[PDB]
Amino acid sequence: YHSRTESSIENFLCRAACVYIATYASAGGTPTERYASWRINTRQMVQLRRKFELFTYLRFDMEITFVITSTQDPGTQLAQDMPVLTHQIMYIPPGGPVPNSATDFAWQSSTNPSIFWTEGCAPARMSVPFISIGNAYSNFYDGWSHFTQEGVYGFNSLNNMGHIYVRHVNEQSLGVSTSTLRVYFKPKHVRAWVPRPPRLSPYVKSSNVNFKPTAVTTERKDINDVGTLRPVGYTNH
Amino acid sequence: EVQLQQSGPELARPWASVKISCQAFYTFSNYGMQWVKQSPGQGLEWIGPFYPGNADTSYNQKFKGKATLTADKSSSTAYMQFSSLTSEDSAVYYCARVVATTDFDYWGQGTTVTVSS
Amino acid sequence: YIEASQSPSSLAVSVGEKVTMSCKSSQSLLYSSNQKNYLAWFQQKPGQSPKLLIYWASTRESGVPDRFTGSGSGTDFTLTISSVKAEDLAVYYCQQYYSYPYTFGGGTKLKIKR
Amino acid sequence: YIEASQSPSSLAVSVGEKVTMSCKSSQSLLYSSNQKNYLAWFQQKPGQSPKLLIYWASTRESGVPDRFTGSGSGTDFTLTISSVKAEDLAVYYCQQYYSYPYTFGGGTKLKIKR
Repeated sequence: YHSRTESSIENFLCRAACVYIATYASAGGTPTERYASWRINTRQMVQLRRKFELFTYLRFDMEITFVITSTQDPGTQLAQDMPVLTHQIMYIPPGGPVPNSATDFAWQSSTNPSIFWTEGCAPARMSVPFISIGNAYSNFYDGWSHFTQEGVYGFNSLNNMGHIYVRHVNEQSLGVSTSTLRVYFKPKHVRAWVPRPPRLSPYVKSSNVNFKPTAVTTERKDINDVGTLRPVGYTNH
Repeated sequence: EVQLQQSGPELARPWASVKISCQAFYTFSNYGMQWVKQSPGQGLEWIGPFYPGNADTSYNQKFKGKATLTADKSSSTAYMQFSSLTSEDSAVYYCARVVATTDFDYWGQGTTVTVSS
Repeated sequence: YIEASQSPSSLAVSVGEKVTMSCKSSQSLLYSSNQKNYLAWFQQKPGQSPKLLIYWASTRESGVPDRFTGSGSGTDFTLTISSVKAEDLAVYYCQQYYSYPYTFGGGTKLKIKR
Repeated sequence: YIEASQSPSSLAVSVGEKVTMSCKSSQSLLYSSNQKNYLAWFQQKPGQSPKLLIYWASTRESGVPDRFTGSGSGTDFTLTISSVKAEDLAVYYCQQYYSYPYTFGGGTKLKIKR
């Protein structure tokens, strides 16, 4: 008759997990290499996916922490003394403008909350509430997008969470300054409904529930084959 | 290199009790005494172990309900009784002793139990 | 420990002469409740496995020729062969299976006299 | 019942040639808690009492010449002799003392090739 407090939904699902690692440069190059983008979802990290897909419906708040580490870049014309690096982190709600390049107008939109962060301080954090039209997120959706019974199968538009975009505020004239971003994601005030059997087959697609047939368990020698045995000894005489 | 002896080979008759004794030169604590069957036709087959210091006696299923075992630790003599004796059971019975839980170190001398009906 | 003493020497007689031997036990070998004598006369061919002749001192083992007859009640135990053979060379023990331990006899070589 | 199979035939080789043999066991003979292999390679001089060569498959018995080396882990068990001799004629078994019953091997005669 010992405690069960560690098996509750809160203590089971509120563990921070690293869900994205990206890199971006601070100088000339291909524009797509000068910013980092991520669409918020729980279907790309298999370890977190297996935990969220024990329940059919979920309702939680998001807490996102960004760890940013920058270093100098080898080449010619190295910077002898740089003041400090500042980074801009922008959260785009569902339906907001999304940048197609760095130094775009969407970076200065008043509907997108942004964080300006200087090197040396504590990691930046933000919290997003339960932002959806429906009354819950749904891990499994059996249905179509249009009512013609045709379209994308298994896609629901009621569980969009937005995007995260990170770039360098500074304009650098001497040298390049590569930076690396890590995203830590955590649910809070979690509520879950309608439990489901955990998955057996390995994941094959982030968008689908497709699978390969897998054996229901691990093989055994015989039906009456108990595990191994013990040799004769002082107790067994 | 300790020697080992037994009761000895005697010419018996069918359905006549033959007790094959075995001498000892050790103690009687958590050790073991047993035998085999030395017949070229039947190869080597154990008959039953006896465990001084453990009070355990077992027989093979091939002779279960036919043979019995007894011993006297103080007297240093171990019996291996047999019933419903046949004529093809003749073998050079070897007395095996183990001073360990799991080993076979010292072997016997040799005794014959051949009969004529 | 309970042991038994065989004859001081071997048979050392001619071939074809009946031989009588005795086994002197150091303690009683009769269980009065069952009237059973727990001792047997053994025989070991040199190089092979041993094999007894008669068990319980009154029941000859099946397959044993009629030449061997074991007797003796109480502490004493004897045996008789009405026809000794030159192909029966072995070591004769008188082993007891009464109580722990199962001690053997003393040994008896079938030597050469011819 | 747990048994083990020796090589299909005897050594059948010349005198003075190193011989390698194996013993195929029908089940695992390693106790993972103690990492001990419960099997030994035996040797019986024809007419006398048997006697093994190496026990635990890694500890050669005291008094055994350095020619015999036993190996083999898990179900398999092997042995090697760097100098076979004509006076070592016997029957080679690979007996296991892991659990009831203590079953013997299959037999291996040292035949004549000269």
